[PDB]
Amino acid sequence: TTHVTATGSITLHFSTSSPQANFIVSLCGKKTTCNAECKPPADHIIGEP
Amino acid sequence: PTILEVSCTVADCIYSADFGGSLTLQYKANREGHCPVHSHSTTAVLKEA
Repeated sequence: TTHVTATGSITLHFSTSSPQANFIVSLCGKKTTCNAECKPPADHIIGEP
Repeated sequence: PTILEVSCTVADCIYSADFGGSLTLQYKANREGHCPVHSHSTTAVLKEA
């Protein structure tokens, strides 16, 4: 949940498994298609699942 | 602060060893901050970062 104003912007974080972010984000029902291109990770091991 | 969009207008410049070129950036951002600036070309460097 993000506090939404009449007009403005919001920055968000996300995690993906796909090499490209080609996924629909919905905001209060309104749908928009994000097109992106995610690089391979620089690390090799993480302490998170 | 992420910036919504940026446009570049370059003034007079002379290719030399000193910082002889100048430009202006029109920026739109979402918060007041201390963004870094870089030049991604091999043949151009910035006095301010």
